[PDB]
Amino acid sequence: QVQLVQSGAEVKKPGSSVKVSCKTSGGTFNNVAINWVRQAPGQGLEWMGGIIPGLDTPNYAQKFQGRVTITADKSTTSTYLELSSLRSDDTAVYYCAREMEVSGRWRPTEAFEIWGQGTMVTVSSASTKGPSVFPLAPCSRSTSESTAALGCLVKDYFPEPVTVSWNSGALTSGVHTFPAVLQSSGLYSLSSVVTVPSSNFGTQTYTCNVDHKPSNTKVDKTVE
Amino acid sequence: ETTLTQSPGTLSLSPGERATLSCRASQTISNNFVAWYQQKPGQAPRLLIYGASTRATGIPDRFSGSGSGTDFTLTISSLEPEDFAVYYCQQYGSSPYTFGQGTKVDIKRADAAPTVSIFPPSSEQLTSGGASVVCFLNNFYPKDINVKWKIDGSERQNGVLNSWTDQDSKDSTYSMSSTLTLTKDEYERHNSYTCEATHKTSTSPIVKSFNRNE
Amino acid sequence: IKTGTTDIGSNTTVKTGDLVTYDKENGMLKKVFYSFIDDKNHNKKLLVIRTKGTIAGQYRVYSEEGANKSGLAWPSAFKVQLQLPDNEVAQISDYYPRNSIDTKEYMSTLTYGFNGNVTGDDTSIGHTLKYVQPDFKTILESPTDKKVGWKVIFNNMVNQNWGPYDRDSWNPVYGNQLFMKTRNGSMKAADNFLDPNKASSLLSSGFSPDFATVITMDRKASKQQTNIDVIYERVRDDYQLHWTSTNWKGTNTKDKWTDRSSERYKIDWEKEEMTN
Repeated sequence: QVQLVQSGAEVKKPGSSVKVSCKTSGGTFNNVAINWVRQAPGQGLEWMGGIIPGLDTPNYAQKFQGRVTITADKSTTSTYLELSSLRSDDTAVYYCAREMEVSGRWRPTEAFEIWGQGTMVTVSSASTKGPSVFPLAPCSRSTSESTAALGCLVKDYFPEPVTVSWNSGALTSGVHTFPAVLQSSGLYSLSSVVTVPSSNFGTQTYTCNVDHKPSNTKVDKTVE
Repeated sequence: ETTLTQSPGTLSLSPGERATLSCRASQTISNNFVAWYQQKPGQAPRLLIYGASTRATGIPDRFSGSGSGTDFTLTISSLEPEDFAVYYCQQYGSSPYTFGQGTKVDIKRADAAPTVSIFPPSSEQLTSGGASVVCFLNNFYPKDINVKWKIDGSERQNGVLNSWTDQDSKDSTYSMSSTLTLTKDEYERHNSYTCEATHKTSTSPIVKSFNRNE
Repeated sequence: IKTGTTDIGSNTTVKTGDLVTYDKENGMLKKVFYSFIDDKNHNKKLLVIRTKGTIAGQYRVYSEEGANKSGLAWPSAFKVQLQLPDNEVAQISDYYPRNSIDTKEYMSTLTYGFNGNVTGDDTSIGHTLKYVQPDFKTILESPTDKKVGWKVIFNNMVNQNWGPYDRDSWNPVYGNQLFMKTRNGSMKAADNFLDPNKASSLLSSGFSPDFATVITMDRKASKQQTNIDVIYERVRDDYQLHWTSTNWKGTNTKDKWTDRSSERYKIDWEKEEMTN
């Protein structure tokens, strides 16, 4: 039951500095190396640095040019990953990952065996904002004899998340609420579409209920 | 760096079948130290194999590592429902401890063409001075698909945001959304707005279109 | 929980036991064996504390500052030390090893010479001390009746048929060369360290002491409680290679990292037992 438990998610203004922590739960601590690996949304993994607590010898990835700086602490049995001058392109998940504790290790690290939950750092020059919901419909009004689809467009909100739902939960099947996705503008923007039948159109109006707890907001946009 | 590069991209197979993921390095990774991790959506990654061949504690014999020089290869003996995820090779000998780009395995159904739907900007958004044209490509397989936007016939590449869903738990298809975001002025500059989906199922693009002035 | 006994014979009775603790956080297995002696003829009680067990060496190349610098951490010392408190009436009678020494392997047989006596031999039934220490010395730390202790520090060492090299070794071109695998070999700094295969096993696997302190307390003594601190530690050095221009050049930093692992054991002289 040796285990790692990292700090809470955060959102940082670009130019500032973040530092996530990672505490070792069960098992030993001192000469076993903790690494930090980071993952952008839907992306590869990236090693940043490690630390061997006992020696307190940090091992840094040279590309980063010392923005990344890592430390250990016995009182807390934890490591810290500090990162300076944050940017839009840093927004990522930040895992600490303890090495595999092998018998004769004489190298730094080796094979990241147990990982934490990850911490979400989301650097954006933006404060808490509720969405703008705009409707998605075609301008043919009836085509293909069989069926067509309509939907919502939750836009320019911050931070994540936002729970979209249809007819106050009266319409599950044939729904596709898409992944969040940031914007270069530094706000989130997703679309939730829904497909319904054609003879089953002009009979029931469809209201999507976008919900966004960070701004203390709910929106009910109706479509046809 | 010592850059690994995995292959293939996706791995569309069914359970019972064996899947062999490959991973190739810039230079020798030594041979000591090459790991394979399996990451599932939302979760952290999970150590499967290490060193090169020997597998981490608790991993079933199903999973199997091997290789030499600059070519290493993970083999799933007999794919099991839970094994469908992303797989990442890495070398952990030389700093920086580089990771592969990742090879996804993917439960295989019958090939399915996309159902395209196009949507003009809302009046609400247009009042704000923005103009997003949205295109849903719904219920297709396999996952890779190409969306091409055309404004008055010419391809437009900037301002496009794409988003795939995860594989459907019922029908094993994928759906993706493509959002072309313009300024209202840029949107009013042109008339014909087209979205063209090219998928494995046909070399013929699947197309939807509308004209702003209608 | 029992405190086991033999006896030899109508003079004495050897109440013997063992007290282990595994300090996982310092990479040390302390094994502390004890033997009480009850020679009715002699006026005092003898306790012989045998401090066995293993300290792991913890040789490690620990970081890479690009492909031209890299640091190695290596064990340049081990100690074990016994020490009674200032006020206490018990005294350190005897101890083994008794002098400082080089010899690869120490070895002696301790026996009880029926006179409150316990003497050692290097060539009447009792157990024998032995411990190996290739590439190291053993230095007796300045003992008195209150405190005794050994430090087996690094002596010197050959390196791939060149050498020998010590901690204070120096060459103007190449610096200190203790664990320098190659001299002008183009490669990653971190890869140019000497494999632990090719140096002393005390550096990798580690040291495993077999020392013996013996303490006397009088039967007439007015206070039969007796506390004692037994401290195993490990001094480690810092050895960085770095490319210069034409060649490599290593350099040692003495005593960077220490690992004092202190325990304190209680001794019931009446009931003749010992426990942490």
